[PDB]
Amino acid sequence: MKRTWQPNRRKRAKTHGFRARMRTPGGRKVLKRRRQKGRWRLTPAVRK
Amino acid sequence: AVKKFKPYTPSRRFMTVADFSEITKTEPEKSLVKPLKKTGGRNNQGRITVRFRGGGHKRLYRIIDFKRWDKVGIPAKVAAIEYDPNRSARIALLHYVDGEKRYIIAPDGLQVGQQVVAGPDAPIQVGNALPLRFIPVGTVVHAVELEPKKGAKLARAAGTSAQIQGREGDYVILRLPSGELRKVHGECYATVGAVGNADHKNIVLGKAGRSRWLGRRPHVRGAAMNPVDHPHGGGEGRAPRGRPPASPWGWQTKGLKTRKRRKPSSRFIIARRKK
RNA sequence: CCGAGGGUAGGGCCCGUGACUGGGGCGAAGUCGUAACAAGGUAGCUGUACCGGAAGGUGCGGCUGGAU
RNA sequence: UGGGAGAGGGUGGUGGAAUUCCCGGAGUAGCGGUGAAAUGCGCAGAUACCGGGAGGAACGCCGAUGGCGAAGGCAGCCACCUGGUCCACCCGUGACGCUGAGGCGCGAAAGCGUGGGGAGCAAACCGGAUUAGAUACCCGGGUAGUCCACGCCCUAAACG
RNA sequence: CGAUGUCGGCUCGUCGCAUCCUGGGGCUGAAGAAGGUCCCAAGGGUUGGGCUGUUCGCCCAUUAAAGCGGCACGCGAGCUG
RNA sequence: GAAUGCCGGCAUGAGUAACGAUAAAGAGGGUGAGAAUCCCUCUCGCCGUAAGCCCAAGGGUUCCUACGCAAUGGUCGUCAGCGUAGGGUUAGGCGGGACCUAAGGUGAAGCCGAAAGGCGUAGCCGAAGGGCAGCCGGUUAAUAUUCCGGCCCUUCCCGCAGGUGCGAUGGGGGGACGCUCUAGGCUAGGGGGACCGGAGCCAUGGACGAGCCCGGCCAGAAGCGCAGGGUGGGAGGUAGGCAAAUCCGCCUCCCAACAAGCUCUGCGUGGUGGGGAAGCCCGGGUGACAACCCCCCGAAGCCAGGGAGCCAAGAAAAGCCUCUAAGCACAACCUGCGGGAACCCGUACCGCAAACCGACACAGGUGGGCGGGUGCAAGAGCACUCAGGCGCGCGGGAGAACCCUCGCCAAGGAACUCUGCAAGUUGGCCCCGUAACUUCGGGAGAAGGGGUGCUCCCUGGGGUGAUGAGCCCCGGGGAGCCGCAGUGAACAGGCUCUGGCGACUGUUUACCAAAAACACAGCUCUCUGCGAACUCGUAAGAGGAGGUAUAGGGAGCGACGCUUGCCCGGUGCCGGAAGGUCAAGGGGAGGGGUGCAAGCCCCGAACCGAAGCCCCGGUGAACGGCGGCCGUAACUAUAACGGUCCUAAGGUAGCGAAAUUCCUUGUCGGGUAAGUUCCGACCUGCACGAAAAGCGUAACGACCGGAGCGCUGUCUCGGCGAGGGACCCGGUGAAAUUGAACUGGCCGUGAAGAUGCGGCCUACCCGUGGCAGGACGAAAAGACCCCGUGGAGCUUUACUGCAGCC
RNA sequence: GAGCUAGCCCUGGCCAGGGUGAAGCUGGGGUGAGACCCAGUGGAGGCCCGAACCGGUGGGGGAUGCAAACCCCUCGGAUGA
Ligand SMILES: CC[C@H]1OC(=O)[C@H](C)[C@@H](O[C@H]2C[C@@](C)(OC)[C@@H](O)[C@H](C)O2)[C@H](C)[C@@H](O[C@@H]2O[C@H](C)C[C@H](N(C)C)[C@H]2O)[C@](C)(O)C[C@@H](C)[C@@H]2N[C@@H](COCCOC)O[C@H]([C@H]2C)[C@]1(C)O
Ligand SMILES: [K+]
Ligand SMILES: [Mg+2]
Ligand SMILES: [Mg+2]
Ligand SMILES: [Mg+2]
Ligand SMILES: [Mg+2]
Ligand SMILES: [Mg+2]
Ligand SMILES: [Mg+2]
Ligand SMILES: [Mg+2]
Ligand SMILES: [Mg+2]
Ligand SMILES: [Mg+2]
Ligand SMILES: [Mg+2]
Ligand SMILES: [Mg+2]
Ligand SMILES: [Mg+2]
Ligand SMILES: [Mg+2]
Ligand SMILES: [Mg+2]
Ligand SMILES: [Mg+2]
Ligand SMILES: [Mg+2]
Ligand SMILES: [Mg+2]
Ligand SMILES: [Mg+2]
Ligand SMILES: [Mg+2]
Ligand SMILES: [Mg+2]
Ligand SMILES: [Mg+2]
Ligand SMILES: [Mg+2]
Ligand SMILES: [Mg+2]
Ligand SMILES: [Mg+2]
Ligand SMILES: [Mg+2]
Ligand SMILES: [Mg+2]
Ligand SMILES: [Mg+2]
Ligand SMILES: [Mg+2]
Ligand SMILES: [Mg+2]
Ligand SMILES: [Mg+2]
Ligand SMILES: [Mg+2]
Ligand SMILES: [Mg+2]
Ligand SMILES: [Mg+2]
Ligand SMILES: [Mg+2]
Ligand SMILES: [Mg+2]
Ligand SMILES: [Mg+2]
Ligand SMILES: [Mg+2]
Ligand SMILES: [Mg+2]
Ligand SMILES: [Mg+2]
Ligand SMILES: [Mg+2]
Ligand SMILES: [Mg+2]
Ligand SMILES: [Mg+2]
Ligand SMILES: [Mg+2]
Ligand SMILES: [Mg+2]
Ligand SMILES: [Mg+2]
Ligand SMILES: [Mg+2]
Ligand SMILES: [Mg+2]
Ligand SMILES: [Mg+2]
Ligand SMILES: [Mg+2]
Ligand SMILES: [Mg+2]
Ligand SMILES: [Mg+2]
Ligand SMILES: [Mg+2]
Ligand SMILES: [Mg+2]
Ligand SMILES: [Mg+2]
Ligand SMILES: [Mg+2]
Ligand SMILES: [Mg+2]
Ligand SMILES: [Mg+2]
Ligand SMILES: [Mg+2]
Ligand SMILES: [Mg+2]
Ligand SMILES: [Mg+2]
Ligand SMILES: [Mg+2]
Ligand SMILES: [Mg+2]
Ligand SMILES: [Mg+2]
Ligand SMILES: [Mg+2]
Ligand SMILES: [Mg+2]
Ligand SMILES: [Mg+2]
Ligand SMILES: [Mg+2]
Ligand SMILES: [Mg+2]
Ligand SMILES: [Mg+2]
Ligand SMILES: [Mg+2]
Ligand SMILES: [Mg+2]
Ligand SMILES: [Mg+2]
Ligand SMILES: [Mg+2]
Ligand SMILES: [Mg+2]
Ligand SMILES: [Mg+2]
Ligand SMILES: [Mg+2]
Ligand SMILES: [Mg+2]
Ligand SMILES: [Mg+2]
Ligand SMILES: [Mg+2]
Ligand SMILES: [Mg+2]
Ligand SMILES: [Mg+2]
Ligand SMILES: [Mg+2]
Ligand SMILES: [Mg+2]
Ligand SMILES: [Mg+2]
Ligand SMILES: [Mg+2]
Ligand SMILES: [Mg+2]
Ligand SMILES: [Mg+2]
Ligand SMILES: [Mg+2]
Ligand SMILES: [Mg+2]
Ligand SMILES: [Mg+2]
Ligand SMILES: [Mg+2]
Ligand SMILES: [Mg+2]
Ligand SMILES: [Mg+2]
Ligand SMILES: [Mg+2]
Ligand SMILES: [Mg+2]
Ligand SMILES: [Mg+2]
Ligand SMILES: [Mg+2]
Ligand SMILES: [Mg+2]
Ligand SMILES: [Mg+2]
Ligand SMILES: [Mg+2]
Ligand SMILES: [Mg+2]
Ligand SMILES: [Mg+2]
Ligand SMILES: [Mg+2]
Ligand SMILES: [Mg+2]
Ligand SMILES: [Mg+2]
Ligand SMILES: [Mg+2]
Ligand SMILES: [Mg+2]
Ligand SMILES: [Mg+2]
Ligand SMILES: [Mg+2]
Ligand SMILES: [Mg+2]
Ligand SMILES: [Mg+2]
Ligand SMILES: [Mg+2]
Ligand SMILES: [Mg+2]
Ligand SMILES: [Mg+2]
Ligand SMILES: [Mg+2]
Ligand SMILES: [Mg+2]
Ligand SMILES: [Mg+2]
Ligand SMILES: [Mg+2]
Ligand SMILES: [Mg+2]
Ligand SMILES: [Mg+2]
Ligand SMILES: [Mg+2]
Ligand SMILES: [Mg+2]
Ligand SMILES: [Mg+2]
Ligand SMILES: [Mg+2]
Ligand SMILES: [Mg+2]
Ligand SMILES: [Mg+2]
Ligand SMILES: [Mg+2]
Ligand SMILES: [Mg+2]
Ligand SMILES: [Mg+2]
Ligand SMILES: [Mg+2]
Ligand SMILES: [Mg+2]
Ligand SMILES: [Mg+2]
Ligand SMILES: [Mg+2]
Ligand SMILES: [Mg+2]
Ligand SMILES: [Mg+2]
Ligand SMILES: [Mg+2]
Ligand SMILES: [Mg+2]
Ligand SMILES: [Mg+2]
Ligand SMILES: [Mg+2]
Ligand SMILES: [Mg+2]
Ligand SMILES: [Mg+2]
Ligand SMILES: [Mg+2]
Ligand SMILES: [Mg+2]
Ligand SMILES: [Mg+2]
Ligand SMILES: [Mg+2]
Ligand SMILES: [Mg+2]
Ligand SMILES: [Mg+2]
Ligand SMILES: [Mg+2]
Ligand SMILES: [Mg+2]
Ligand SMILES: [Mg+2]
Ligand SMILES: [Mg+2]
Ligand SMILES: [Mg+2]
Ligand SMILES: [Mg+2]
Ligand SMILES: [Mg+2]
Ligand SMILES: [Mg+2]
Ligand SMILES: [Mg+2]
Ligand SMILES: [Mg+2]
Ligand SMILES: [Mg+2]
Ligand SMILES: [Mg+2]
Ligand SMILES: [Mg+2]
Ligand SMILES: [Mg+2]
Ligand SMILES: [Mg+2]
Ligand SMILES: [Mg+2]
Ligand SMILES: [Mg+2]
Ligand SMILES: [Mg+2]
Ligand SMILES: [Mg+2]
Ligand SMILES: [Mg+2]
Ligand SMILES: [Mg+2]
Ligand SMILES: [Mg+2]
Ligand SMILES: [Mg+2]
Ligand SMILES: [Mg+2]
Ligand SMILES: [Mg+2]
Ligand SMILES: [Mg+2]
Ligand SMILES: [Mg+2]
Ligand SMILES: [Mg+2]
Ligand SMILES: [Mg+2]
Ligand SMILES: [Mg+2]
Ligand SMILES: [Mg+2]
Ligand SMILES: [Mg+2]
Ligand SMILES: [Mg+2]
Ligand SMILES: [Mg+2]
Ligand SMILES: [Mg+2]
Ligand SMILES: [Mg+2]
Ligand SMILES: [Mg+2]
Ligand SMILES: [Mg+2]
Ligand SMILES: [Mg+2]
Ligand SMILES: [Mg+2]
Ligand SMILES: [Mg+2]
Ligand SMILES: [Mg+2]
Ligand SMILES: [Mg+2]
Ligand SMILES: [Mg+2]
Ligand SMILES: [Mg+2]
Ligand SMILES: [Mg+2]
Ligand SMILES: [Mg+2]
Ligand SMILES: [Mg+2]
Ligand SMILES: [Mg+2]
Ligand SMILES: [Mg+2]
Ligand SMILES: [Mg+2]
Ligand SMILES: [Mg+2]
Ligand SMILES: [Mg+2]
Ligand SMILES: [Mg+2]
Ligand SMILES: [Mg+2]
Ligand SMILES: [Mg+2]
Ligand SMILES: [Mg+2]
Ligand SMILES: [Mg+2]
Ligand SMILES: [Mg+2]
Ligand SMILES: [Mg+2]
Ligand SMILES: [Mg+2]
Ligand SMILES: [Mg+2]
Ligand SMILES: [Mg+2]
Ligand SMILES: [Mg+2]
Ligand SMILES: [Mg+2]
Ligand SMILES: [Mg+2]
Ligand SMILES: [Mg+2]
Ligand SMILES: [Mg+2]
Ligand SMILES: [Mg+2]
Ligand SMILES: [Mg+2]
Ligand SMILES: [Mg+2]
Ligand SMILES: [Mg+2]
Ligand SMILES: [Mg+2]
Ligand SMILES: [Mg+2]
Ligand SMILES: [Mg+2]
Ligand SMILES: [Mg+2]
Ligand SMILES: [Mg+2]
Ligand SMILES: [Mg+2]
Ligand SMILES: [Mg+2]
Ligand SMILES: [Mg+2]
Ligand SMILES: [Mg+2]
Ligand SMILES: [Mg+2]
Ligand SMILES: [Mg+2]
Ligand SMILES: [Mg+2]
Ligand SMILES: [Mg+2]
Ligand SMILES: [Mg+2]
Ligand SMILES: [Mg+2]
Ligand SMILES: [Mg+2]
Ligand SMILES: [Mg+2]
Ligand SMILES: [Mg+2]
Ligand SMILES: [Mg+2]
Ligand SMILES: [Mg+2]
Ligand SMILES: [Mg+2]
Ligand SMILES: [Mg+2]
Ligand SMILES: [Mg+2]
Ligand SMILES: [Mg+2]
Ligand SMILES: [Mg+2]
Ligand SMILES: [Mg+2]
Ligand SMILES: [Mg+2]
C-alpha cells in the first residue's frame, strides 16, 4: 500500500531547507546545534 | 414560484427550485464582478472558526451599491434583473444616465425598464432611495442604513422589509424584520419596497448534496460525540442531555441571552424582537 | 398442423373456516349516574371539532321542531 | 332603445367607536368576580382618570315585518372590475322553448396543508367554586381556531 | 497470575459400573404373554430428525436399547467460534 | 554464574523450512578451466487497455563499450542494474528561467505583542493555470522537435521605405472561463479493394487462380478551396470609467443586418523534402525507378471563445488592441523589407518498475497520453492474436499420507451447521409476460417463459454516393441442414413470501466492528439589530460575511404520514427599578497608642453602598417526573362505580413476552412429522410511550431474524482425478527455542497433575515419513482479579484554582 | 513533523459502453376559457446495469507471509455528498 515516504524535491527543500531553517528562531537553533555537533550537512540534500 | 419535481428519484420527490421568472440576464456584468475568496470557515490563523463550512460551488462576487446616496439626483434605468449566488435576494442592473452601471438588490415588483433615483426629492416609488427622514410614515422599506453613510445594513434578505412606525426628533422608528422596534437616524438611506424573491424561504433543499452545493458541510450532533468533544458527548447507548443543553464550548444554548448588557445601542432599541 | 387433457408458473372471483378483535340485536325484577320529555331544572336539535367512566360536555356556525 | 332599485360578486384603498398591550402623567387600597364566593390581579402602586403610541377584528345609529343572490350567503365609506334583475316603448329575430340521468361549477361552520397574522373571543387544558361526585353548568386563566393569501374538505335543522 | 486458553459442537477414542439393551438368575400380589424388583454380568451394542450457542431438556419418527458417569466440565501446538 | 543483564563470539533447531505468483518449457550450435542458468538458431508457452509504447514525479550514471567474477544475484554464471576503465546527455522554437498572476507566502505604509515574535494595504514571490516562435526525415555503440537535411517561424538591435498625433506601471476593451446534452464539417485511427507495386510460393488429395503472402504513404510556406470561429458601420450629445480621452459607458438619429465584408483558426491541396514491406543473402544489402490509388467506418480529438438546456450561477493577471497624460512631435510608434544579435538550467538511463515508495532484484503502492485486429448486441468488458515484450534468477526426479487451488460423481437433496457458511443453481441479447402494495415515480430484470447456429430463396428502410453500382447500417418473411448441446469457448442475476431496524444515495473504527452507528433533506426550541451572536487569538487581527433575521450561530430530533398528553414543587433559563443579604469604597458614634502640646498614628458603631444569592413570577421540541391500599355488579369471575392516603402531577393517544418480558420455551393461534427461533394475537408493560420522539410507512439495504421454491459434495459418505507442495537426488541454506540430559509405562509419593523419588512392569544401538496426548510444550514479566497512600482519559450540585463572563 | 492520514484552499485532470425516459416544447383531443388527456419530440436524475477508477461485503488462503494488512473467489459505488 501507499507508504509514508513520498519524496518530493520541492517539498523537501521548502520544509527542511536552509532558508526554511533561518526564518524561524527554532530553525536557526537547529542549524546552531548541528554545527556545534559538527554535522557534515546542516540540512537535507535535495538535488533540485 | 418554486417549481416542484416529479418523484423520479428519492430526492426529486421533495426538492424544489426557484422559478427564476424575474431573471432577465444570465451572465454578470464583467465590470462589476470580482473573485470571491472561499474561506472554508478558516481565519488567518488557518483554524476552523465556523464549523461545517466548505466545498460549495465556485462563485463570483457582484459588487452591490449599498450607498446610492453617492449618485443623488442621477436617475437610472433598470436594465436587467439577475441571479446573485452571494445572497438570497435577486440583484438589479442599473444603467445610470451618467453611463455608470451599478448593482442593487432587486425590490419586489421592480420591473426592468423602469427608472429609479435617490435623494430627498425622490418619488416615494419602489426602488427609489431616500433618507428615512423623507419617507412617509407607514412605508415598507429595505436596504436601510443603520448609521448615516455607513451603508445599507438592514433588510437585504429575500423578502425582508422594515416599516416606518413613527418619527422622534432626528430619529425615525423602524420595525425591523425581526420584529424589534429600533430608532434609526433620519439621515440614513433606505429603498422603498420590500426585497424581492419572497418565495425564497419556501425552497426545499431536497437532499444532502444540495446542502453540499451551498458550501454547507455536514453538521454532527453533540449527542453523537464523546466527552472530549462536547458537553453532550458520551453515554452508553443513547443518552438525554443530562445537563442544561449546551454548545461545544460549554455555554447554555436554550434561552441564555447573549447580547452584551452595557452595549451603547440599547438606548436605541425600543422593544426586543417579537414571538 | 390442430387437438382432450396432463404439467410448470402467475393472476382474478366466490365460498367455508381462524387465535383474537369490533360493534349490533335480544334477554321479568344487576351496577353507575340522570342525557332527553315541563324552561326536564344549562331551551333542544344540529354539521363539525376536541375532550370525558357512561349517558354526555364544550367551542364554532345553523335550525325552531324553543318555553316566556 | 331608454331607464331603475339593491348588504349580488371580486380587487384595492380607507374611517370612527370599542377592547387589549405599551410608554408618560396624576393618584391610593383595593380591584375584579358571583347566587354568595374563591381562584386571579393589586403598596414591586392595581382599579378609576388624562395624554401619547402599537396592533388585530368587527362595523353602532340608519336597520325594518326591509333589500340582493340559484343556494350556501351578503352590512362602515369610497373607486375600479363584474353578475343577476325589474320597468317603459312594442323596434328586431320568428318556437330559437321546458326539463334535465351523467358531466361541470358553486357550496355556512368546523376541519386540513404552506405561509402570514393574532386584539378580543375561545374547543383542548389549568385553576377557583358548586356538588355525593361535577372529567359540567358559574368564575379566573388559556392553546388551536376565529382573521389574510393559496390549495384542499363538500358536510348541515345546506329548512319554506 | 515472567499465562495451566476459558462453554458447547466436531473428530477421535478409552475407562468405571451405581447396567439402557442383549446373556444368566432368585422373588413376585409370576396363569400365559407382557411387567415389577433385586442379583450376576462391562463382551458388544446403545438411531435419524424439529427447537435452542446451548450441556440438559421438550417434541417427531423409530428402536433390542435409545444407560449414567470419568478421563484438565477428555480432546482448540486436532478443527470449529 | 544467574540481573527475559550489556557487548562480542560460537552453538541448537538442521543439511531442516524455504529458494518470493503453477505464464513452461525442449533440443541444436557457440563460448569457456567450468554451462539447466551466458550468446546464437529452431521449436514450445505467456501478456497484448499490457506483462507493449510515450510523458510527469522520484531515482541519480543505473545508459553505451571493453576487460573481469571475490562479494552482491535466494541455485549456477562465462552473465548482470555487480567490479575496473573509457565513452555518452548538444536547443532562439521542447521544458523552466530572463513574462503573468492563483491559493498561499512574504510584505515599504500601518497595527499589535514581556523578548522571541503575530498581523497587514500596495508591491513582491508563488503553477501541472494564462501567455509564448518547429514540423518530417536521416545519423550514433550510446543524444537528438537539440546534430544533419528539407521547408517554416519568433523576439531583440540597427538601418531603409511607406504610413500615423506619437507616447503609460494611468483609463477602457479583451484575455475570461460552470455542468449536462449536443449540430455541421474535418482530422487521428481503422476495415476492405477483382485496382497499383513486390521476392517468391503450388506442398499432402485439390488449386497457375479475380490464388496465397507483403505493402499500397509522411511532412510541407504563400496561394486557392472546404468547414468553422470572432466582428456591425456612421453622426451628434455626454455630467460616469477618482487627471485626460478622439477610447469605453449612457442617450438620440441615419445606414447596414438571420447575409455580406473584414479578420482568425481548422482541414484539404500545395513548390519541395522524405519514407517504403514480405521474402531472400550477409544491424545491413536487395526487393524498388517500389507502388503510393479507390471505396467504407470514423472519434471522447480539431474547427472552438460552436449550439442548446439547467442551477448549484461557474479565477486572476500579463501578453494583445484601444484611449489619452506628462513629455515629444529632426523624436516616437505602426507596417513592410534588410542585415545583425538571440543568454542561463534540464536533456544519458529506469519510469506500474530489478533503477520510484515499501530494510530485499519484495505477488503491495504510484498521476497523464497512445493502446491495433477479429468475434461476442455495445465497450477500455471477454477469448484469441499484431506490433512489441516476456516464461516471472534453483533445478532433476517421484507420482505416499496430508494441505492448497481445481474437475467430476450413483441414490437422496439442507438430512450439514450457530447459519445453505461454502459451493451449486440463475446468468448476455430479443420477444411474450409480470402480483400485493404504492408517496403513482415505483415495486420490475419481479415472478415465469419462448427464441438464440448454419444454408438457400424473396423482400422493407437508412448512411455514403449521384437518385445508380459498390461499400456499410438497421431490419422482415419463406424453405431447409446438423449436433447431446447454436449468448455451442470466454465474460454476464438464483428466486419468492414474511418480520425487526434505518426513509432514502452517502459516511465510519487506515490494520479484528460498515452496522440498527454518523450524516442526511425536513421539524422545533434558542441565541444574534450588525463593530451581530459565536469561534481562534495576550493582542492586533481574523473567520462569521464583503453576509444583515427568508440571515448567521447553538441544540435536539431525523424523508413522509397521523400525532406528540398532565406536572413549573426542585435544577436550568427568561422576566421582576420593591424587600432581604451582600465586597471594595463613602461615613466616622465612640474609642486606643504616643507626645509638654500643636500633632502624628491605629481601631471603629449606625447609615449610604453592585453584581450575585434570597424573594415574586414565567418557561418542556428546557434538566426532568408522570402513585398506593381497600371495597364494590342478582352464578362465578372481573370491576364501569366507590372509600381513603399521598403527590408538583400521578403515563393520555398509540404500542406491547418488544433490538425492551425477570418469572419465560408465558398463553393461545399459524407454519413443521416435530418449532426455546419466526409470524399473528392476548396483556399482571420485573422494567414501552410520545422530538434521548410515539405509532405507521411505498422505495431503498454486501444490515439482522423466519419460511419456501430452485440447485447443489453442506451432509448421509465418501470415491476418483488434476496441478502447486509435501517425498527422493544435486545446489544454496534460515527460525523461534535451548540449565544441562545418558529424556519409558503403571500405581503411588512429592509444593496438592513426575522422564528425573519409591515399588513394580517394560525396554537391543541409530534413524526416516507421519500424528499431535504429554513435556503443566512456544510466544508475550496475565489484558481478567487484587494490591500500589503508581499513572492516565473521562464526569460532577467532590475540593481548590484559572480562563471567560457579570 | 500534515511528503502518512483528516479537513479546507488554489489550479488541472478523469468517469468504456449500455439502459430508463422528468420537465419543457410541438401537434392533436378537451373547454367559455381552462385544468387535463393522447402522441411525438426531448434528455432530466446524490436514476438503473457494468469496466476504468474508488472501495473492502462474505468465504478460502496466508500467519518466522510475496506482504508489520497481502492473494484468490465473491461483493458496494461508479454524473456525484
Ligand atoms: C498471528 C500471530 C499472533 O498470534 C495471534 O494473533 C494469536 C491468534 C493470539 O491470540 C489472539 C486470539 C485469541 C482469540 O486467542 C486465540 C485471543 O484470546 C488472544 C487475545 O489473541 C495469541 C494466541 C495471543 O496470545 C494469547 O493471548 C491471550 C491473551 C493469552 C493466551 N494465553 C492464554 C495462552 C495467549 O496464547 C497473543 C497475545 O497475541 C500472543 C502474543 C505472544 C503476541 N500477541 C500478538 C501481539 O500482542 C502481544 C501482546 O500485546 C498485545 O502477536 C502474536 C504474539 C506475538 C502473534 C503470535 O504474532
Ligand atoms: K472483567
Ligand atoms: Mg494510505
Ligand atoms: Mg520507512
Ligand atoms: Mg506525495
Ligand atoms: Mg518536485
Ligand atoms: Mg514539483
Ligand atoms: Mg510540494
Ligand atoms: Mg526552505
Ligand atoms: Mg514553511
Ligand atoms: Mg565535510
Ligand atoms: Mg535541518
Ligand atoms: Mg418536488
Ligand atoms: Mg406526482
Ligand atoms: Mg427570481
Ligand atoms: Mg476584472
Ligand atoms: Mg473571506
Ligand atoms: Mg495571509
Ligand atoms: Mg501561519
Ligand atoms: Mg467554531
Ligand atoms: Mg468549517
Ligand atoms: Mg442573504
Ligand atoms: Mg439571487
Ligand atoms: Mg444613528
Ligand atoms: Mg425548507
Ligand atoms: Mg454555493
Ligand atoms: Mg444545515
Ligand atoms: Mg448541513
Ligand atoms: Mg446532525
Ligand atoms: Mg455519543
Ligand atoms: Mg458515540
Ligand atoms: Mg481533542
Ligand atoms: Mg474535559
Ligand atoms: Mg465536558
Ligand atoms: Mg451526556
Ligand atoms: Mg451516546
Ligand atoms: Mg440506555
Ligand atoms: Mg453513544
Ligand atoms: Mg439524566
Ligand atoms: Mg451544561
Ligand atoms: Mg431583538
Ligand atoms: Mg394421461
Ligand atoms: Mg337489567
Ligand atoms: Mg342536554
Ligand atoms: Mg335531565
Ligand atoms: Mg342540573
Ligand atoms: Mg342539556
Ligand atoms: Mg336541559
Ligand atoms: Mg375514571
Ligand atoms: Mg369540557
Ligand atoms: Mg342556514
Ligand atoms: Mg399589596
Ligand atoms: Mg413602597
Ligand atoms: Mg400586536
Ligand atoms: Mg338593529
Ligand atoms: Mg326579507
Ligand atoms: Mg313588433
Ligand atoms: Mg365549504
Ligand atoms: Mg330556516
Ligand atoms: Mg493465573
Ligand atoms: Mg516465560
Ligand atoms: Mg508463556
Ligand atoms: Mg437381559
Ligand atoms: Mg435375560
Ligand atoms: Mg457390557
Ligand atoms: Mg457442562
Ligand atoms: Mg434447557
Ligand atoms: Mg463420559
Ligand atoms: Mg476426576
Ligand atoms: Mg482445565
Ligand atoms: Mg466440574
Ligand atoms: Mg461447571
Ligand atoms: Mg472441558
Ligand atoms: Mg484454536
Ligand atoms: Mg474448544
Ligand atoms: Mg495438541
Ligand atoms: Mg549468584
Ligand atoms: Mg533470552
Ligand atoms: Mg537486566
Ligand atoms: Mg545483551
Ligand atoms: Mg548482544
Ligand atoms: Mg569482534
Ligand atoms: Mg551480537
Ligand atoms: Mg555465529
Ligand atoms: Mg546445519
Ligand atoms: Mg524437523
Ligand atoms: Mg521457512
Ligand atoms: Mg515463497
Ligand atoms: Mg496469478
Ligand atoms: Mg526439443
Ligand atoms: Mg534446454
Ligand atoms: Mg574464461
Ligand atoms: Mg550456466
Ligand atoms: Mg558454470
Ligand atoms: Mg541466449
Ligand atoms: Mg535509491
Ligand atoms: Mg560473482
Ligand atoms: Mg569464476
Ligand atoms: Mg561465481
Ligand atoms: Mg578481482
Ligand atoms: Mg550472492
Ligand atoms: Mg532474492
Ligand atoms: Mg550514454
Ligand atoms: Mg533553433
Ligand atoms: Mg537580459
Ligand atoms: Mg529569536
Ligand atoms: Mg519578525
Ligand atoms: Mg515563494
Ligand atoms: Mg511567478
Ligand atoms: Mg507557467
Ligand atoms: Mg515554448
Ligand atoms: Mg511547424
Ligand atoms: Mg496607426
Ligand atoms: Mg496615440
Ligand atoms: Mg495601456
Ligand atoms: Mg469572469
Ligand atoms: Mg482557468
Ligand atoms: Mg450545475
Ligand atoms: Mg492529417
Ligand atoms: Mg474497422
Ligand atoms: Mg465626457
Ligand atoms: Mg535502388
Ligand atoms: Mg478524455
Ligand atoms: Mg474547444
Ligand atoms: Mg488579483
Ligand atoms: Mg523635431
Ligand atoms: Mg542572464
Ligand atoms: Mg535527450
Ligand atoms: Mg501494477
Ligand atoms: Mg502508467
Ligand atoms: Mg526495470
Ligand atoms: Mg516491509
Ligand atoms: Mg526475482
Ligand atoms: Mg492492424
Ligand atoms: Mg457483449
Ligand atoms: Mg517460470
Ligand atoms: Mg506475471
Ligand atoms: Mg520415487
Ligand atoms: Mg515420492
Ligand atoms: Mg492457480
Ligand atoms: Mg465428467
Ligand atoms: Mg450426487
Ligand atoms: Mg430441495
Ligand atoms: Mg429436488
Ligand atoms: Mg436447514
Ligand atoms: Mg457433521
Ligand atoms: Mg454467524
Ligand atoms: Mg455465464
Ligand atoms: Mg403489478
Ligand atoms: Mg403476491
Ligand atoms: Mg408481496
Ligand atoms: Mg407492504
Ligand atoms: Mg403505481
Ligand atoms: Mg426474466
Ligand atoms: Mg427463430
Ligand atoms: Mg455449423
Ligand atoms: Mg447482474
Ligand atoms: Mg444506519
Ligand atoms: Mg441506511
Ligand atoms: Mg420512514
Ligand atoms: Mg431520515
Ligand atoms: Mg452513490
Ligand atoms: Mg477496522
Ligand atoms: Mg483502533
Ligand atoms: Mg492498527
Ligand atoms: Mg493504526
Ligand atoms: Mg475483517
Ligand atoms: Mg460495528
Ligand atoms: Mg454497507
Ligand atoms: Mg459512525
Ligand atoms: Mg443520524
Ligand atoms: Mg436517514
Ligand atoms: Mg420530520
Ligand atoms: Mg421553525
Ligand atoms: Mg479563545
Ligand atoms: Mg470579508
Ligand atoms: Mg402512510
Ligand atoms: Mg417543573
Ligand atoms: Mg415556577
Ligand atoms: Mg421551575
Ligand atoms: Mg433530574
Ligand atoms: Mg423531579
Ligand atoms: Mg390525547
Ligand atoms: Mg420471552
Ligand atoms: Mg406482552
Ligand atoms: Mg412466546
Ligand atoms: Mg413492540
Ligand atoms: Mg434489545
Ligand atoms: Mg421493558
Ligand atoms: Mg428470555
Ligand atoms: Mg414454547
Ligand atoms: Mg401449530
Ligand atoms: Mg399476564
Ligand atoms: Mg430527551
Ligand atoms: Mg427512549
Ligand atoms: Mg423526550
Ligand atoms: Mg416498508
Ligand atoms: Mg416497501
Ligand atoms: Mg443500506
Ligand atoms: Mg447494508
Ligand atoms: Mg466434499
Ligand atoms: Mg497431484
Ligand atoms: Mg534415494
Ligand atoms: Mg547441497
Ligand atoms: Mg548461496
Ligand atoms: Mg545435566
Ligand atoms: Mg547427560
Ligand atoms: Mg524410552
Ligand atoms: Mg493431595
Ligand atoms: Mg504421579
Ligand atoms: Mg522413567
Ligand atoms: Mg532425579
Ligand atoms: Mg536419578
Ligand atoms: Mg531417595
Ligand atoms: Mg526412579
Ligand atoms: Mg524406581
Ligand atoms: Mg509395563
Ligand atoms: Mg518427520
Ligand atoms: Mg504432542
Ligand atoms: Mg501438551
Ligand atoms: Mg510451560
Ligand atoms: Mg501444555
Ligand atoms: Mg499443549
Ligand atoms: Mg517489566
Ligand atoms: Mg504479572
Ligand atoms: Mg503483559
Ligand atoms: Mg480491560
Ligand atoms: Mg484477585
Ligand atoms: Mg489513600
Ligand atoms: Mg499504603
Ligand atoms: Mg494512586
Ligand atoms: Mg490512557
Ligand atoms: Mg486522573
Ligand atoms: Mg493562570
Ligand atoms: Mg459567552
Ligand atoms: Mg503537497
Ligand atoms: Mg463514471
Ligand atoms: Mg459509467
Ligand atoms: Mg437493457
Ligand atoms: Mg422516447
Ligand atoms: Mg426544449
Ligand atoms: Mg430507475
Ligand atoms: Mg436494468
Ligand atoms: Mg478482503
Ligand atoms: Mg463467498
Ligand atoms: Mg496479520
Ligand atoms: Mg489482493
Ligand atoms: Mg452501478
